[PDB]
This record gives sequence, structure tokens and C-alpha cells, in this order.
Amino acid sequence: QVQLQESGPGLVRPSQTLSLSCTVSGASISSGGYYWSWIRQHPGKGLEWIGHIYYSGTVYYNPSLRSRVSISIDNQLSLKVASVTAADTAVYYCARVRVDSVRGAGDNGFDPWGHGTLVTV
Amino acid sequence: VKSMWSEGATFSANSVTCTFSRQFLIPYDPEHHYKVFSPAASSSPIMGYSTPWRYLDFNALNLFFSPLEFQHLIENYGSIAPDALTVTISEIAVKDVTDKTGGGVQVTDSTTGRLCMLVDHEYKYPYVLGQGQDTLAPELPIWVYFPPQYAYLTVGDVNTQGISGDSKKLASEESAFYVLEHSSFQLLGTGGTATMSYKFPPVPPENLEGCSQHFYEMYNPLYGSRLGVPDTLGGDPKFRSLTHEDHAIQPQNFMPGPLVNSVSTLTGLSTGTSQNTRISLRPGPVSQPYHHWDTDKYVTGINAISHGQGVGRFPNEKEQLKQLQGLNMHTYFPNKYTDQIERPLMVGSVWNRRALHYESQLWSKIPNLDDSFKTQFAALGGWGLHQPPPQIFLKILPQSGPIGGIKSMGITTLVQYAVGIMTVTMTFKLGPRKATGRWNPQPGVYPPHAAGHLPYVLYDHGYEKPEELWTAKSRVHPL
Amino acid sequence: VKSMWSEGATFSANSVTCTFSRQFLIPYDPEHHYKVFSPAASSSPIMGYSTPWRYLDFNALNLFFSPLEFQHLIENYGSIAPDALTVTISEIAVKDVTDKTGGGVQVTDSTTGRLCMLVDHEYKYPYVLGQGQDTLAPELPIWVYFPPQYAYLTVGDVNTQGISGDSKKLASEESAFYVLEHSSFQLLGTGGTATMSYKFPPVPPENLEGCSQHFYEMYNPLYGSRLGVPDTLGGDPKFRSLTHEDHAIQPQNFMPGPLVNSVSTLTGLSTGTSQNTRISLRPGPVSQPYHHWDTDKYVTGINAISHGQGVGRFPNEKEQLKQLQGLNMHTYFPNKYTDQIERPLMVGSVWNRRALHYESQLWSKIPNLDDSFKTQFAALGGWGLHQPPPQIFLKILPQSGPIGGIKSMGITTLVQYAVGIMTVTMTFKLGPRKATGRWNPQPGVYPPHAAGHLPYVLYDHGYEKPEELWTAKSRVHPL
Amino acid sequence: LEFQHLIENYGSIAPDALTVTISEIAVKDVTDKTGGGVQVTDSTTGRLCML
Amino acid sequence: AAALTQPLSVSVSPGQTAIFTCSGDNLGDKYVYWFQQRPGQSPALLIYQDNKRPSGIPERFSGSNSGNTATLTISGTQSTDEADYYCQTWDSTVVFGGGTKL
Repeated sequence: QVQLQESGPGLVRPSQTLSLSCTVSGASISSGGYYWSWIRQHPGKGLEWIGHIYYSGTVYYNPSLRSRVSISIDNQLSLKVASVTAADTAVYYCARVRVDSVRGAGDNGFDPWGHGTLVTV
Repeated sequence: VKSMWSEGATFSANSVTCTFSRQFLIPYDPEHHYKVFSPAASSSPIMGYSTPWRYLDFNALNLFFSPLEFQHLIENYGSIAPDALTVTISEIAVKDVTDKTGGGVQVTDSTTGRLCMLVDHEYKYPYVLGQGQDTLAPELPIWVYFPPQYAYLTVGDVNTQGISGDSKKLASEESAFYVLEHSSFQLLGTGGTATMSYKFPPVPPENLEGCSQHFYEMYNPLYGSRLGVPDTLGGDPKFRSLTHEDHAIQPQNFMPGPLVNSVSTLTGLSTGTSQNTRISLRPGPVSQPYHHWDTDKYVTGINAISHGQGVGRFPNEKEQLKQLQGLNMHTYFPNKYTDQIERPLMVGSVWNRRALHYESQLWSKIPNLDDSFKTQFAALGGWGLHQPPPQIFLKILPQSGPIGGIKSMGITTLVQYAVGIMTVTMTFKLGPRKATGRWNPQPGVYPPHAAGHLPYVLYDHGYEKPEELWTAKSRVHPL
Repeated sequence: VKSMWSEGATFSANSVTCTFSRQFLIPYDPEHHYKVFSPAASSSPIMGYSTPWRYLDFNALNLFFSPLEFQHLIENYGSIAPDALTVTISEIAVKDVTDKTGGGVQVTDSTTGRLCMLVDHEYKYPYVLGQGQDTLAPELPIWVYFPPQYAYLTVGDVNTQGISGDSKKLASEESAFYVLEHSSFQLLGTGGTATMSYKFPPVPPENLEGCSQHFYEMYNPLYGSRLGVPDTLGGDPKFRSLTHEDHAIQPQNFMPGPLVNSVSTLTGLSTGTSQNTRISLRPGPVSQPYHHWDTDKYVTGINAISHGQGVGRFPNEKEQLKQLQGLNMHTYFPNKYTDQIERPLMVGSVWNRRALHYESQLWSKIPNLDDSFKTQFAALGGWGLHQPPPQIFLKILPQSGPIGGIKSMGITTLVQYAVGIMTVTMTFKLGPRKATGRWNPQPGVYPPHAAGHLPYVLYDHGYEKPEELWTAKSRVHPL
Repeated sequence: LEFQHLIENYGSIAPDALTVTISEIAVKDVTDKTGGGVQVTDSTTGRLCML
Repeated sequence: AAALTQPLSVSVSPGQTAIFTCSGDNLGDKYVYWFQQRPGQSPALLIYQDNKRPSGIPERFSGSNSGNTATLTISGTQSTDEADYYCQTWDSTVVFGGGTKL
């Protein structure tokens, strides 16, 4: 089994760098083809996707939140969303997708999720 | 006139003509865009283009030869080199789905749809055929081929835009956008046929025969040596002669070949910048083994490729462990001994090759940049040549109705797909087997297995390939 | 050009040319796999392969001859031997079902689907045609032929894995996996035609005429015998001469033929290991009857095959009961009498044959293992020959759409089936009838029946065959 | 090696010709050294009856 | 196919029908057999070869087999048809279904 545990800093309102981390238990992350996503969910609204990253540095982002967030890997799965003048606090999940074969359409979905952390802003 | 599905090899004392036939399927593209990329690496990123075309990749050797025909190839001949190649696209049945809306799919047949076929005889478009990727052909002639989508990488201009470190290769003046619809296009409707007819350059053979002699042991085991070997060092040499028992200090007139990072058990051996850019040169050069059999077990190397499965499917290079190569082979220097793992080129040298097997490539491509050495034989198996067999690109068409005058009625790409038959023939100039006044029965030619699980045969998708690769050097030369 | 359905025999003083035509139907295979087996016997198991192909089996005699034509064959000629065979696959209408989803089935017509036809002129694949199984052809020309699926047994390696005694024949190095898609394949679309054109070897005839004389009674019934017969035994012989009444001790110059386990009423006669492996050699040799008529009833044998129905449909071998064969025929020896049921070969011998009938085979195959004796005539009827008429294998194609680019849309084998017409002609070299200065009317040629239920005719699937088989020896020789 | 090449390449065998040549003959004679025992010179007048 | 799908239970009243589902991959080109198992008793061959019924089974049972599913329709269910109904095919060994509890 593979489980994903998060790390929540708490709450900072006046525009500081929101830092998170997701240590993966059960299997290492530099062991093959698996994306590592960061997914939001507003309380009372649908899910929202920030971006995912491969272990070799390549990272896809959301086009709406492109110039604010930053995913990184030091076997930690960090997230460094800044410019929090818009009060988005919602919820931060971690999720893993198996990398598809043809690169065109997604062959797999987010089967192992994290437990979820509640950030406040 | 007779329409035939052709398959089978016909041997001679000269060349063998081996043809196979598969059923291909040009699937669909709901968008005929070009779809650049958006990689956006963060640590030199990549930059590509996704063409809406389908090429086909018949590169490997296990398609032209049946296992019985490969066994007949190994136990009878002593060389192999290709000299001709024709690719015929047989009966085409481009058809359209009508979307039963309650059944979901109803496939009638279309006589007005076509299949755009382009052959790149001028090498105008980038060549992605010979790199060893998981879309080649079915190994058995009963399965359906799905040919891969065409795409390529270019060179752009690395920027740094983001927050922390986000790089992205944007388009430069050297970057290129090859639209394949600026070409000649055999349009190739229902029932149409088309050929390619390539002719291979003169390539050196692959010598499917081992050796019954070590290269460093080619002397008379009696009689000693006419020359001498030092005894004392430090300015007063005092050389002594040799007897017939001096085997570890016998002077050789030819050195062994290079062993640049041959070790045993990431990125392997790798060039690049400081510690993290580090692109891999994974399966070594062609002069090195990455799997053989030492006195107890199988040694497997850092620089190995798996060819499937995992545990791995590696070719047993027993003909490199013989002639002074191998994995943990250090070289020693008496400099004021220095254990080195890298062996240099050493002006007079012989290193025979990494052996070809049943599932190896045939060609890759020597890149258009100049001053190659030696590059007559590529890694991952195969030859590798300037002007390789050209790529056959296969789009279908974007038939784009209906409209109604103003409206965007329907789907406007309606839906179409094309099935067909590709019959690929290739002739291999075989050389005669080398002579031996041997008196011993040569070792038999059978693919390696362990116990119970036999090689290529159906079991209770059924058909299973052996654990080790079926190499091609099993008869002796005699050097 | 005229498209014809040909049927009917044309007699001559020389050979007769008998053609028939049926409608075949290559049904479908939802999986084009090879599907090895999983028998797993528990007491030498079997091991097979299930090819996705369709061969056709026109082996029997009741297809080339109508009952009127067989009656004209028996009452006019005195020998029969085939010399030519052509098999034409006429008009092909490969079509596809569209699955009405509320009706269930709607059959349109497909012009892009094809029918892979392979003729095995080289005898590369195993021959399963002449063994007498329940898929031959319809007896009447109005019914539709469904040709059987191709499959074969091989030799493997018997293991013992399980709990109690479970054996299973796994694959060995001698086992073989004949994929039929390594061949030449007349692809044979809609409206296409294809032929075979076999030529039979010189085979000995079948002599459709009985005898009006016992072979052991060929002497003058007067005049006695020039030779003598012993009276006393024990070292003092005292031979005596013979008179014309000594019929039970008349010396014969030719012996009868062998009678290896001819008895009356499981496995029959059988070889094998101790008591339980015991494969059966069921219908004896060809030199033996298994059904005739003694003074009261019909004797029916252990070694009999039924040919239908049960009560059985056996050929009345009245021409073997005549010439010193039959079921309960013991041989006696005066060794210091020993009743034996087996009769040996007895260097000068004559045993004429088990007679051919209206529903018998024509060929089987003599197996490729060497040193045959006599094997010119097989059991179950027929000739049996090296290089028999080749098998015509008929797959359709796996047209495998649609996809949609990534998706596994639809069924991907869509659904297809092919109807057609096979017109098979065969010529039989007939010999002229043997001469008789007889003065008696020879017995009439009619198939045997009992009361009310007439032979081949429609009654209130209607059409009924007689209780006994219609044998072919009803005119006399006169030996 | 030739028998192995025979088995793995062909599927039948049957002889059709045979020649037996008796080459260079060196019929010689022993002279019985009587102290050595045996001394073999060479004889040009001795022959070898072949039937 | 090699894994037959069948729901848990169905609810019916006297005077109507109760149609069940026996899902399966490519079940249209296969034979499906239905078995009536009253409680405390062995099963009985209800409907064989997707349409046929034996003499011991009354003429109110009928089935179908189309596409990827095979249904069993009871016409006028009485107060004795409360039995587990299993669908069974042959994917080269034998494949039994789950069972619609009526």
C-alpha cells in the first residue's frame, strides 16, 4: 500500500509564501513513472487542480495559477503558492497519476490520494 | 490478378528474401492540430510538435524471421547484411462510423474517404524511427498493428520565467515547424496500393559465428618466446628470456579494445553539467558487454538495457568475455599499481562487437553532423547508416461535413478510420560459413530456456518469449 | 460469361466424371486466438492446438454419386479408382452484421471484407481429413455445409503434477505450433474464385464384383485327388489315396488370410500397457468382416463400427463369409486340437477385402513413418495414400475497427461472415466388367430394406437412409 | 562435424557409388639381426596378391 | 465471459414481470444457462441455450441473449418463484454467476 501524508503551516493572511510538503510512504517517488499532483477543493464548490510534477524536474501547471504557484521535488513534493491577496485557503490534497503511454489522453486517474490539509487565509 | 498475403523467408547459398505481412489501422484524430508542447521543466527542457500523422516502424529482426527461420539462419551461415527493402501497402478499406445513438457505433464502408500516404525519400522531415520505443509491430502475424503517431523534438531557446526556477524551451530562429502537408501525397483510396522500394547501402556484415580461441592466446603453447621481459627496475634493467610456462607475460602484438565505464551493479554513465543536468548514454558503446556469465552467476552491469520485463531480458555476450573484455576488467599501470577501470583505444586494437540477437534492431540512423567514428554499427543492435529506410507517413483525411449553409452541423470531421495490410520484404546478403577442420560436433542452435517453460510456443497472450535473448554467435570461427 | 452451379455424373466406357456443389458458410470467430488445450488426464494425455481456420472434408462417396448413379455404377462396371480432383470455390459473399439493437441482427453486404484461402500443396501442416468424424457434407444438395474448425494433436512431454495422479502433456522440443498465417493466402474477396486441381496417384481398383465360387472349392467335383492324406500317426504314416467324396481333406494350394481377433458379441482389440492405457484399434484390419449373415441371424462382431444410429448400420460382407473368413472362424492345430481364434499370414494367402459401400471414405492418409504393409487400402473404407488431396483452409479476416485514436471503440472484430459455393469434381477410372458365360440372370442391384420403409426417398428431415449399408459387390466374377 | 551437418540439413540418405583404391604399397622383408632381432630393409621383388 | 456480472436482489409483486441482468463481455456469442434454486433444494435447469425450456419447467419462463447481456424474463410470477436464479456460461471451463435473489 502507498499512503501520502501532508504538512500544513497554519494561517498567514498578509501575503507570505504558502509552503506545503507531501512525504510519500510505501514507495519512493524516484522509482519510475508517476506524476504527483496538488489538488484544491473549495468548501461548497468543486475540485481544482494546481499542477503535477515528474521526478526528473518537468512540471505542468494550471494556466490560471501559472505565475503564482511552484511545485518542486526534493523527495518532499513541495508547493510554494505566493501572492495570497486573493483569499484562497480551500484545502490541499496530494494525488498520484500513472504516466500514460501515448502522451495524448490520460490513461490513468488519481488513485492514491492524500489525507488533505486545511490551510486558512 | 490475384491478391495475396505474402509471408515467409526463402533461403539460398546467396541472400535470403524474408517477407512478412501485418494488418495496420490508422485510427482517428478528432483534432488535426499540431499541438506544440508545454513541458515547463524546473530543476534544458524539451520542445516538440505533435503531427497528426502515422508512420510505421518495422525495425526489429524478429519480424522478418520466424524462430525456425532464425535457427536455420544461425546454424547454416556465417554473416548477414541487408541489401534491399520494399514496403507495399495492400488493400485499403477506409470506412466511417455512423454513431447509432442507442447502439453507439455502426461501421459502414466509405468509397470517398482516402488515406494520405507520404514517403520521405528526400529526408526533409526528422527521423524518429530507430531509437527503440514500444511501438514496432506484433511479433505474431495474427495481431493487428497500430502504427504510432508522428512527433519530433527540435532546438529552441531556453528561458527562465516563473517564480522559483521554471525553465521553458520556447521557439527560436533555428526551431522548425515541419508541416507535412507541403508534399506530394499518394492519396490512395479504397483498394489502392503503394510501394516504397528502398535499396540498402553497402554495409559490413554481422558475422554470426563465435571463436574457438582466445585472441591473447594465439601462440604455440610450447617453445617460449624469442623476446625478453624485465626483471630489475631502476635504471639497471637486466632482461631475462622466457620459457613456455610464461603465459601471463607473453608479449602480444595486438591490444584489446576500449572499456569506457564497464562495471557491475542512477543514469549510468553520463555527460552533462555539474551533477543534475546529466543526460544518459545508457547502453555503452558497441565495444562493451553489459551481461555475461562468470564462474557462479550472471553479472549484469550498470550500463545495461532490459529489452523487456522486472528481472530483465539480457543477451549473453559470451564472445566478449572470451576476448579480454567483460564487466569488472581493470587495467593496470606501473606508474610511480594504478587500478583504472577505463581502458583507452590503444592504436592496435580488436574488440569484436556486442552480438546481435533475435529481437535486435536493424538500422538506426547516423546523424547528419560530421566526422563520425566508427558508427558503422549502432548500439541497441542494428547497423545504423546515413540515408536510412525512409519513413512512410499515413494520415487519413479531414473530410469535414456537413454545414447547411451557415450552421456548424454535425461533427465536421465526421468520423473515419482505415484498415489495411502492409507487406514488407527485405533481402539479406548472407555470407558462407567459415571453414573449420574441426572434427568436433559444433554446439547446437536452440534458444535458451531454464526448465519447463519452453521457448516460442503457445501455452495455456499465451505465446511466451524466453528469459534470455537468443544471441547469434553459437558456432566457432576458429580464429 | 455464365455462372453455373454444376452437379451430376457423366458415365463412359472409360472413367466417370462426378461433380457436386454445396453452399458453405465460414461462420465467425469472436477470438482469433490459438487456444492450446487443458486436458489434464488422471488414471498419456493429449495436447493440441485450436487454429482459427476452417477446412473442408468432401471425403465420402455418397456426395459424388446419386443413388441412381451409384446403382448405375454397380450394375454396369467392375472396378473403380480415382484419378483427378478439382475443388472450385465459387461466388463469395462475405458480409457483415450491424446489430440492430432492438431487432438484434441486420445483415448488409461488405465489399471490403475478404476470405483468406490457403491450399496446403506442400503438406506442411498436419492432416486431419480422413479419420471419419461427424462433419463431412450434407447428403442432399439442398442443405448448407458448415465446414469444421481446424485443430490438431501433437506430441509433447508427459508430466505428473497435481495431488493424486494428475498427468498433463506439456510442450516439448518436438512439439510444434503451426501458425497458418506464415503462408501465401489467396485473399479472395467478394465474387472471387479459386481452384485446387489435384491429381490422384495410381491406385489399385476396388473390384465391385463378388464371386460365384468358393476359393477352397475350385476343383473338379469328380476325379478325387492325385495326392494322399495320412491315416496313422506316430512314426508309421501309412498314407492313403483320395476319392471324389473327400471334400474336407482336399489339399489346397492357397491358404486363407489372417483373422486377428475376429469374434462375435470395451475397447475391442487393443494394444497398450498393462490393462488401462489401452488405445483401441477398433475396425480391425481391412482383411476382416465385422458383420455378415449366418444361417439364422446377423452376427455383428466386437470390432464393428456403426456408421450411424442405437442398432447400427453395418455393411453386409457376404463376400468374406464365402471365401473362408467370417466371425467365429477358428483354426486348429494337431500339436500334442489347439483351438486358436487368430489365424496367421500364411505365406501363400488370399483374403479378398472388406467391401466398399455407398457411404464409405475415399482416402485417408498413409502416415509418413516408413515401412508400410500393405496400406494400399485403409480401414473405414477408402484407399489411403501417400500425398492425399490437400486441405483447403478458409479463414475470413480479422477486420478490427474502430478505434477513435486511443479508445477501444466498438467490438474491434466488427462481425463478419462469408457464404459461398464449393463445386468439387472428381473422375474415377472405371474398369470393364468381368466376363461370364453365365446364362443366369445376375442378381439385381437395389439397396437393402426390410418392409414399407423404402430407401432414399422423402417421407412425411424427411429423407431416410436404409438400415443396412449399400455394399458394392452384387455381381459375380466368376473366379 | 560432418555427421552433425548431415542430420541438421537433410532428411534422407542412400548410397549410390563406391570406389576402393589401394594406394602406395611398400612390401618389405625382415632380415633377423640375431642380436638385435629385427632389421627391416625394403623389397622390390615381393608382391601383394590382390583379388 | 470469464467473469459474469449479476446484481444482488430484485423486488416484484404478483401480476407483473421481473427481468434480471447477467452482464458479461461478448456474451451474445455464447450460451447462457439459468438455474432455479429454491431454498433447501438443489438447483434445476430452468432455461437452457438462451431460449429453450425442458418439459419439467413450465411455459412461463423465457430468456434472451443479446450483445453483452442475457436476461431471464418471468411472465406472471407466482408465490413459488422466490428462488435464487444463477446464470452460467462456458468460458472453456465453466463460469457461474452471482445470483439474483428473488
